Amino acid sequence: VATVTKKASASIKIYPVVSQIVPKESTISMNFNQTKNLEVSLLPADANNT
Amino acid sequence: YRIGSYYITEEDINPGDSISLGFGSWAKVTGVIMGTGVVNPDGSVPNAQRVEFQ
Repeated sequence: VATVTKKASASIKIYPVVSQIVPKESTISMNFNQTKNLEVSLLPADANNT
Repeated sequence: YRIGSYYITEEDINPGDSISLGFGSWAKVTGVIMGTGVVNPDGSVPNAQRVEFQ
């Protein structure tokens, strides 16, 4: 019998397979002036890892 | 009618980000009078209605 037992932990993060696929982009139209320097913002789906 | 000096669309992130933004020509006139009527005040026939082109 096992009189001495020791254990270990592993927080295995499980990112989604469809994560960096069709990222949410609210800036579908980015019309601006010829000399405009507007930034662009986008976020990945589920915002996980990649 | 909304008036602003910033060249940013109403739906843009920099603007309020709501509603559709459309270009407006001329100044808004309160419904009741249209301006030039009579040299000595008698008053002409004004125009009314919204969106109506006259």
